[PDB]
Amino acid sequence: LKIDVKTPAGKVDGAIELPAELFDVPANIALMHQVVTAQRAAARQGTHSTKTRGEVSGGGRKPYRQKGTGRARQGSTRAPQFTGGGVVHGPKPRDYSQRTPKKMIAAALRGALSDRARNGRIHAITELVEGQNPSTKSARAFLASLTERKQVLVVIGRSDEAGAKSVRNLPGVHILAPDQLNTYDVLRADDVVFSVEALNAYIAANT
Amino acid sequence: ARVKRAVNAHKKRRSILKASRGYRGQRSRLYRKAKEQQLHSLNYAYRDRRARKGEFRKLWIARINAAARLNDITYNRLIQGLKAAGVEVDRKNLADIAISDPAAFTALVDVARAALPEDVNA
Amino acid sequence: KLHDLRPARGSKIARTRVGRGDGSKGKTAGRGTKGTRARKQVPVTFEGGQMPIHMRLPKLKGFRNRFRTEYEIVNVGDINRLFPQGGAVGVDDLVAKGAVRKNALVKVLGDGKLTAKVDVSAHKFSGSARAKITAAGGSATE
Amino acid sequence: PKAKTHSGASKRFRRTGTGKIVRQKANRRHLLEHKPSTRTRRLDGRTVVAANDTKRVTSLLN
RNA sequence: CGCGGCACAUCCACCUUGUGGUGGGUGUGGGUAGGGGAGCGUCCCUCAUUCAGCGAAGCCACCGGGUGACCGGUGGUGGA
RNA sequence: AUGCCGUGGUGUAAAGCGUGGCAGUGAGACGGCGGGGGAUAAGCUCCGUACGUCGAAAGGGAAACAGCCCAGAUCGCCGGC
RNA sequence: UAGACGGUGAGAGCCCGGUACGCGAAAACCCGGCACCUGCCUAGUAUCAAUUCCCGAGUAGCAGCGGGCCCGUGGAAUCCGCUGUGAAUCCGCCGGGACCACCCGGUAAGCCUAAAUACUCCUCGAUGACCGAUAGCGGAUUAGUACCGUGAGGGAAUGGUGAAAAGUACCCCGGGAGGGGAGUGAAAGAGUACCUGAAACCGUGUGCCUACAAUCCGUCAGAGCCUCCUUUUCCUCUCCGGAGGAGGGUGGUGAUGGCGUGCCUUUUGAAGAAUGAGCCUGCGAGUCAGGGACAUGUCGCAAGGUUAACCCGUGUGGGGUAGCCGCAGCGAAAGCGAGUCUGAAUAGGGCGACCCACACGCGCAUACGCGCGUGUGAAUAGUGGCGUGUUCUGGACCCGAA
Repeated sequence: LKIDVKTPAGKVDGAIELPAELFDVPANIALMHQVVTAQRAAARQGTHSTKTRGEVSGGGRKPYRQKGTGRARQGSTRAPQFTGGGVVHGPKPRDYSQRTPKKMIAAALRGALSDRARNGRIHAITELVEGQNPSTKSARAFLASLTERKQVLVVIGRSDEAGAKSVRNLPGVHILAPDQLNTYDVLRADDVVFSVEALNAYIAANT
Repeated sequence: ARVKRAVNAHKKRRSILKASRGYRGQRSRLYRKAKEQQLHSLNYAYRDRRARKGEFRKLWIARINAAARLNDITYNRLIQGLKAAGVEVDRKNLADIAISDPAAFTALVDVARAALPEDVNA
Repeated sequence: KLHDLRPARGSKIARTRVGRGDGSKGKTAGRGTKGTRARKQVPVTFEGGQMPIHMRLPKLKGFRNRFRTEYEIVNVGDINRLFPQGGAVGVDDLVAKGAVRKNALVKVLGDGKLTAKVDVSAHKFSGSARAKITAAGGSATE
Repeated sequence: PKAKTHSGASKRFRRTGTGKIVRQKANRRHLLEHKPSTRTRRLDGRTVVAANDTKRVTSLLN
């Protein structure tokens, strides 16, 4: 509710109290389930194509007449049951996205983050740079010296000087801007790291 | 997502065939012909175990009758007498006694004869 | 986390796959016949050949006025509980409270004892609404 | 892509403010000399749909 | 009828006493079309975890297990 | 005579009613009992029974036997009546 | 600022080609900029009397026959086309759903007009809860080929050695192919016909039954042998083994008895002499889009709910209030409202509002409740998404006609 981490290459600074949105929420696993599966549904490209009768070349001829041949009533040379035939009830290239209520999305997100606050997994850091240029090595020492976990979510913002360059090439580390803070990354990652600006922007947008 | 439905089917094929072993001709070689036989065989086992129980009663009765006739008494009056005596002894072990100890069978016959009343009137 | 994330109990009903053996649903599966229903769906309209109810019954009498300006209906009891202090009632205020459809003309019903002495800046009041408004001590407008 | 309402049903049935549908009776448009006022009063008015076809009618309207 | 093992309703006394379950009683359990309920299994994505060239998959034989769909172990072939 | 409607008790486990969801059936057969059609006919056809069985019911019996007699299989038992 | 993929003898950040990122175009092309060149104007703007002309002609409009617009000649406007006739230039003409007076609007029969929108032969870079050789385009391999057809047209099958060919030197049988021995090789149980190598099928060796005996070719009883094996008489050879055997128990075989009329479909009804299947492997038949509809279960909210298109951005999140359903319904409609309609009125009737174990103020009542308000804390609901079942239009469970 009211805790702050240390500062890189320093001592301690900040001390920002977290609002109720990140603590007083009874997160519901069914809600988070539905929202997460919506995200996985959106992640699909829907490229699963096939070929049905009519796209298969030819097949309009009706060989093997119905008298004096002793063969089955063929009727077409590209029917499903034939080698090289069409696919019946195939995976047509669907294009979909499980549209959900915005209140469900927000409630699930603040629920997950509030659970992280309950377990002390929020590391609202201040920055990560050697002044202006990136240093992945120093990023490794910082993140692996304060968090000591595999999967980490990093929220910086629109700062590309030492934002999504120092944290890159760190297996398990993903990065995003506050506006795109989804839930799947939050549930996958444990020690969720925020910048001061990440907290100000998130809180301001979310009252 | 093509799944290649071979494996799942093979579990059935190899199970049914390894159980069907010993059947003659196109019974222990062909899945679809073996399958028929397992249905008929197991329906047969289902009724045959029960019939077996009845059959064993028939055999036991025949043997008891044979020994009883050797002691000059019928099965009818033998069982009637044993019931009057309260000798709740099954036909399995009674038929066993007929072989293991014929003298004990004779003793049971004397008990039944004594227990029987007098005649066929009531 | 995701490995502890579960669906709600009672939801996620399994899809009853139809043509997958006799123990699952059946060979004919619902369509346990040989007639039309087995092969295709008969239109719900068709009764059999006799005149369906759609032609058997007479045509609904009358017509529909194209120039019918429908008014939204405001419950004076809702006014009573919504604005217990009165003061002033605007249409923008009522829709701001969500008591009536946006961008529409309104009418006032009298079903409910009105105690709030408040003038209503709106349209088309009923005679009983005037009875209740003047009972409270207000004034009707249009 | 989008449902259709049977136009005859929309022109013959009238839904009420609740879960009820009524049918206009009008077997009185051809010959009205032999029919008594008793019979024409039985036909006059509007009658709720009998419960023996509402599961069909509601799908016909919707 | 008797003696044991499964199951479905109802009931008795309980544990989170209509969510969900424990001990016990009674009755019930042939069944196609058809309704409903509860499950096994092949493949695939993801998360946690993990055996794995000191030998996986697939396949074969054997021995075992589950009320069933089916599952495991051992040994051999093979080599990711 | 049976049978039907209703009523007051006794008895009964779910059988009933209403409102909804989803289907099947919409070709029946035989026997017994009342009929009619027919020839005082038929393993003929058409009717009724809250009469049954098969259909959808294995088993025992009728030598063999879907419809007749007895009887409604949860599973096991080298136990009985 | 490189943990994207792939390759290399097996699963590689650090071995390699590469990626991140930064450089990089003589010449040509495209784009953009600059100069030249090209090209327009010695004003009609403003106030005014309103004598005169003009504002697109065989056109408009009319009539007839047709088309099409929700509009099926119908009361049938607007628009287009054909055929005859045939006006006017501002006090004008046409339209505003037959039509007419009034009113608002714009001035036809002449031309041009990029963006927003649609599409992908082809060429880039990337993706994939897409396929892995009977799938994917028909075509991974001499593929629109071989081949069929007068021809238009129709239209196949064949993938995999091993890390490296290191493709078995040499010898021996044999005419050769082929095989064996040697040898390379981790392995030939990877030899060009080859990764893994199932089944049908063929065949051999061997344990067991069978030539006086009928039965969906089984099941249950069930002797005797075979094989595995415990205890044991016993061999005393015992620091070994257990030989052969009684008895007991697995895995085979099975003498002989009992019982017993293939499977599926369709049928009032089947073992079938009703149909169908030669066998094995593989392929294959109730699925999906939609802010669809109905019902139901769970999950968000709570008289509200919810956003579609669309904008920003990097994963699909944040915004977007136009709209929808609900909220008050009745009536042909006007209309009015808890009433409303028919109706002279409704006394009645169609439709919808309002359920107490009960107190306080109040009329009635022996007791029990009718009614106006606050609660003794009295009775209640829709909307959206994901699922399930059904249903509608979509090839609609699949295959099949003439």
